[PDB]
Amino acid sequence: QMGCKHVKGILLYGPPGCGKTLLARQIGKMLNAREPKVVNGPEILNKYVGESEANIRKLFADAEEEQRRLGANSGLHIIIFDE
Amino acid sequence: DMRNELEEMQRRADQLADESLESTRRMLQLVEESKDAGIRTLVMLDEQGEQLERIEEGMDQINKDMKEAEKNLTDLGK
Ligand SMILES: Nc1ncnc2c1ncn2[C@@H]1O[C@H](COP(=O)(O)OP(=O)(O)OP(=O)(O)O)[C@@H](O)[C@H]1O
Repeated sequence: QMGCKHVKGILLYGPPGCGKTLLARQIGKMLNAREPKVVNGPEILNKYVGESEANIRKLFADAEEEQRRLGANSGLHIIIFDE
Repeated sequence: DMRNELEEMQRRADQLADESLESTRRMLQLVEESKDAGIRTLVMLDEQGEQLERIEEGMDQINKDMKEAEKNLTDLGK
């Protein structure tokens, strides 16, 4: 009825050793959904032309497929970018 | 301090094909046709061999009959 759309972004910053990765891990553990996908820093770079971008795009495949199939009766997908 | 350094990117040359899909299909079709022709030749050759084997017995029988008849006629004649 309100016609609102959900939020799809969180950023955490601060000095070292203050509880950021802990928050992300516990948030991932809290939600009843699929296992989160975690990226360990610059894991996406490749020596070939185009492969880095294919790697970034292969993260958003399950979400797109489920959105197309199940529409609004779909689960939640979590992606964590470290560093 | 105008000392620059670089990094490299790579590209893959197209694999060996894009000429293996026009002559290839024709080659396969011709191979299939040759296989069918060979099967037909097999069948015909087996039939011909059977017919030759059949002919042999009649040949031998006629030879024996003629020889025996000639010997009998000669024996009675003298
Ligand atoms: N608020 C907190 N409560 C309890 N333990 C904490 C807290 N903050 C940090 N810790 C402890 O410190 C450890 C390291 O903290 P954490 O992994 O969150 O560091 P960080 O903020 O990611 O730092 P960095 O910038 O180096 O990545 C945690 O595993 C936990 O044991």
